[PDB]
Amino acid sequence: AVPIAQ
Amino acid sequence: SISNLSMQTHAARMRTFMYWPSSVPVQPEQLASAGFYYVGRNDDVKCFCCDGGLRCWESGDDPWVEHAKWFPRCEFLIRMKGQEFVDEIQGR
Ligand SMILES: [Zn+2]
Repeated sequence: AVPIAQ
Repeated sequence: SISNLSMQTHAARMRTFMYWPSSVPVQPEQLASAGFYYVGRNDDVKCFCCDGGLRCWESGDDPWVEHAKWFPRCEFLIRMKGQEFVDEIQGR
């Protein structure tokens, strides 16, 4: 999985 | 400090996965246990503690592993899995 960009 | 207190309990997190897409290759139980709740679109989830969000889950992904990979300093992560687990993941 990858980070939800902020 | 806890980012989202309404999501502190496993039961409350599980509830948010009511409309978790069945097409996603990761089970809601595992995400809920790793501290994640469903944001409500696609496969986006957040940790109630560190507020880290993850998306684009892939077959074989492990919620705790990803939690420790991307957010190694989460207090919930450390409390549940232990520092050794985190360090071990980071060491890959
Ligand atoms: Zn976290």
